[PDB]
Amino acid sequence: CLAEGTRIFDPVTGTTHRIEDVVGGRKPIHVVAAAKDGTLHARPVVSWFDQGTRDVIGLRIAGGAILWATPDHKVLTEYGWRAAGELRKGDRVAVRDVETGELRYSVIREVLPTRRARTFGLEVEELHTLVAEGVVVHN
Repeated sequence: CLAEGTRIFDPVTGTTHRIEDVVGGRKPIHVVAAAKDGTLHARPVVSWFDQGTRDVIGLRIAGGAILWATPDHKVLTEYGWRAAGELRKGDRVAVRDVETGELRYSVIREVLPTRRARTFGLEVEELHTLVAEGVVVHN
């Protein structure tokens, strides 16, 4: 699950939404979703889930972005999809370049301690993945 405040880019409108507003308003936004072969596609959000309060860890990535997710949340990495809680400083996560919209990988600069926060989830059609805080993750 992704923490309150997690920003999600909609490739269709070009608008960036906070996940808690997308869920609270059941907004049918589109997201940048990643397939298997490492390609990016636009996919619509069809379901919204308020996951309640849970422990979310922070992954600070080269460039400043910090992804806050539950330690069990799957993130696309240089070694495939791994739980966020298994990642360590030095591992590279898949990120969407804000300029080219292309996929690349960035180094995790620091792993932050857990903190309590409302968490959310979504159902992304077909591909069930999305770019949150610029990072490719499971929905």
